[PDB]
Amino acid sequence: YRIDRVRLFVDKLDNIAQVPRVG
Amino acid sequence: YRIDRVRLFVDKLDNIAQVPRVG
Amino acid sequence: KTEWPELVGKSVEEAKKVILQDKPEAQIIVLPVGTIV
Amino acid sequence: KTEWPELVGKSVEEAKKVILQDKPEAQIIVLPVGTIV
Repeated sequence: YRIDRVRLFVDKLDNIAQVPRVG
Repeated sequence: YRIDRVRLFVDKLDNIAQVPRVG
Repeated sequence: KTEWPELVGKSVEEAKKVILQDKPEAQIIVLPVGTIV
Repeated sequence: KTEWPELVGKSVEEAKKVILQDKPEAQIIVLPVGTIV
């Protein structure tokens, strides 16, 4: 759990597929 | 479960492979 | 309307056009089959 | 602010701009859906 990091989980077109959350 | 989202699961030719559903 | 069985086999472009017509707010995500969600 | 539900469906570029505005120090990592972390 890293408070400064935000992962972006992207689909095949590079659009955000899931709600981004700190961690 | 996100009511505004619709995932499209696509095959190797980018055709819809499974019935699209809200979620 | 929560499901679109008429789109099986169709392209992404045709799926999108149909979905946005039925559901204007849809956020369309495109993933390979077998992707864990 | 720890979550950004308004970004579902948007591009990486728009997500990044919004996140860095809310969280200047954010270290933005971009992964395919289904990636084990």
